[PDB]
Amino acid sequence: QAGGQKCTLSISVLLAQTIFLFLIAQKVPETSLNVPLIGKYLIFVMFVS
Amino acid sequence: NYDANEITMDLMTDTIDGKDYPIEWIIIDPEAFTENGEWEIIHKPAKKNI
Amino acid sequence: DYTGKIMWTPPAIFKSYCEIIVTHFPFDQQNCTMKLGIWTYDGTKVSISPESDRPDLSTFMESGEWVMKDYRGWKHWVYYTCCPDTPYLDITYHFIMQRIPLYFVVNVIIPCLLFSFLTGLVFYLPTDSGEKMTLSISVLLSLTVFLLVIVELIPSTSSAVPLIGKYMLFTMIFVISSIIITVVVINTHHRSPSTHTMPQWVRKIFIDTIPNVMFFST
Amino acid sequence: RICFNHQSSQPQTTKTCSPGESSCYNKQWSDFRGTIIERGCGCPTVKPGIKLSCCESEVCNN
Ligand SMILES: *[C@@H]1O[C@H](CO)[C@@H](O[C@@H]2O[C@H](CO)[C@@H](O[C@@H]3O[C@H](CO[C@H]4O[C@H](CO[C@H]5O[C@H](CO)[C@@H](O)[C@H](O)[C@@H]5O[C@H]5O[C@H](CO)[C@@H](O)[C@H](O)[C@@H]5O)[C@@H](O)[C@H](O[C@H]5O[C@H](CO)[C@@H](O)[C@H](O)[C@@H]5O)[C@@H]4O)[C@@H](O)[C@H](O[C@H]4O[C@H](CO)[C@@H](O)[C@H](O)[C@@H]4O[C@H]4O[C@H](CO)[C@@H](O)[C@H](O)[C@@H]4O)[C@@H]3O)[C@H](O)[C@H]2NC(C)=O)[C@H](O)[C@H]1NC(C)=O
Repeated sequence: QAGGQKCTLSISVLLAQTIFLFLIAQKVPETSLNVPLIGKYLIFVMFVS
Repeated sequence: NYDANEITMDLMTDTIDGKDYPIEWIIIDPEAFTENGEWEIIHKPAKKNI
Repeated sequence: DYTGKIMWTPPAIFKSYCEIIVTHFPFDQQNCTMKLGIWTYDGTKVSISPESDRPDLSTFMESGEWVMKDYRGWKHWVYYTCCPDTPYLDITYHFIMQRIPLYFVVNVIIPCLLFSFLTGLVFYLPTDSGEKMTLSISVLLSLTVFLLVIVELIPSTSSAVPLIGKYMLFTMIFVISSIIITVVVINTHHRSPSTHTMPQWVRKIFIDTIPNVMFFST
Repeated sequence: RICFNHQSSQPQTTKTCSPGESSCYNKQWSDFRGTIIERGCGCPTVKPGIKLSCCESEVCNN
């Protein structure tokens, strides 16, 4: 109902994951042969969110 | 390395039809020039200053 | 050798200038050249000739970001009007390189897809709950914070708009249009009869036509 | 159809244009060393700063 903030909480967790994308973006190698494990896990959690 | 009484700087000259003119600009080959991704040249003068 | 034949093979780091086309980035193909010649001599004093038609890539270390498609070298003769029979020579090697588009698919494209799907979800959320603007504007905030990753990763050149940038900007206007239309839906919902009377066209189209036309519904 | 193709001030030479080609061109530009003159079949496009002429007659690109 109005006041539970179910969307608030879920979309704010998505926003936090979007900040962790920039943080990881600054660290991962820039080759293109395989996808790193950290970036694979980020894609997973953002799809679950 | 030398003063103006010993070395004189000038601009180079060309010839069109027996006449001389000074080269008052930067030279750019129009065929071998790849333009910059952010900057286009508008003017490119040259000057001897005293 | 005892006949006077000389073979010299020195190493070098070549930094070459290359016209880079970014129209199709990150799925772009580049043609990059290395132009070589004798600097102070003309073709009547020192002549050059390529050793083979194609560059030597027998000991080439695989890249990780680029794939070598083709490579070839060409020799040129150039004459000037001032000197009728003096040629100027140069060998030009070219390399056609295709980019491997995975780093940029996983780091810039998939998030944009996700944000577009979310931008569409907002229209199934009822206005009775007070969270339509929260949802819409939070999607927009996430996209604005992703802009920081786009600006960190994409090339900041102004030769053309890349394809990845066209997609980023399509997503931006898609989100903003969703937000505007959400504000018009919310305004149409809290509309007080005391001040606004429903017109005949609205009561005809949105009560007696579409409801019936709508099939996939309950 | 028949066009000159020699470079700059080289001994005159000719070529035969491909079936259908009604044009003929003369491209001139200068660099640090001097003036280059290119001639051939067709009416091509050219980067800005280069002189270009096109002619639909016969051996008229000299
Ligand atoms: C990626 O980017 C790359 C870089 O941008 C790009 O590379 C380019 O690729 C193309 C091919 O796709 C290249 O084009 C080829 O270039 C060859 C070399 O051209 C130069 O040399 C010519 C020959 O010069 C000798 O012969 C003349 C007489 O014929 C004399 O006048 C000369 O003085 C010279 O004589 C000397 O040698 C003689 C024999 O060796 C000897 O007898 C003599 O005594 C003396 O020692 C020049 O003619 C030529 O100059 C022309 O072109 C320039 C512009 O480049 C003009 O400004 C000039 O005014 C002049 O017109 C060059 O200096 C060419 O040989 C080759 O031409 C042949 O194929 C084309 C195909 O279109 C024909 O039109 C042409 O008639 C030729 O026909 C050939 O047909 C078949 C083979 O196909 C064969 O049977 C026939 O006999 C003949 O050989 C061609 O144009 C281009 O050079 C590359 N540019 C570079 C490297 O910068 C690459 O494509 C890109 N990749 C992509 C996009 O995929």
